[PDB]
Amino acid sequence: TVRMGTEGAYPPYNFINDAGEVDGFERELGDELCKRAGLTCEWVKNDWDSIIPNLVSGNYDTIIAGMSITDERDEVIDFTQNYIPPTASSYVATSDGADLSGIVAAQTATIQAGYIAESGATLVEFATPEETIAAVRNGEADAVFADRDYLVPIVAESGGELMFVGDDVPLGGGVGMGLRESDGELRGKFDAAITSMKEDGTLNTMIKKWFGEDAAVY
Ligand SMILES: N[C@@H](CCCC[NH3+])C(=O)O
Ligand code: NA
Repeated sequence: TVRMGTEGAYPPYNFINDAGEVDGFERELGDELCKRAGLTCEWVKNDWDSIIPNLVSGNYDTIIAGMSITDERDEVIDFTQNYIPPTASSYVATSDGADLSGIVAAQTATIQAGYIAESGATLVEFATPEETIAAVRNGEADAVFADRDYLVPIVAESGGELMFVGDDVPLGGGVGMGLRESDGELRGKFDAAITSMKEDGTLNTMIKKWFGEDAAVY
């Protein structure tokens, strides 16, 4: 049994539905990958801040949680190939003239937080994605910098209270599954399953289903 670790707070990638079950793109993907690898799985929810150390300590066996493949994270864990192509990061604000060099909210331990910390903007970090949106809505922050695919439905749901500002920024290597560095054989099973979904078009279909007809595909 493979314990699949996810954040459960990052729609539409992953979330806990009203039944208390893991749901989202990654629920469907993860289940189909395990089916194709011949593995049975069990889903484990873990907060983003500790999702890497808790994989390393053996609380679960994979991270499938919208995590970009990066060299920095490759220092402690190993990634499969990407299962979504690299997509942009974007700024979101309550007005068009928001000061993007002011206070910018980003989720802790993300490439977006890293980009803002290196920038001239003042970074404020929040534990969860929803807290970054709340910080903008309530005026504690000038804007939020986050994954564009996370922000698109949020902007559409806002009834005009939230909007994209500035330009998109490409960050990170595409989303991939994380595993312990001593787990090469399991990682290889997942890699072989991902490749099979790329080859037969089922991954592209899953991506468009969850991210829209215009989503980047393979
Ligand atoms: N893909 C970005 C954002 C992840 C956001 C998780 N709620 C990263 O890996 O840092
Ligand atoms: Na590594």
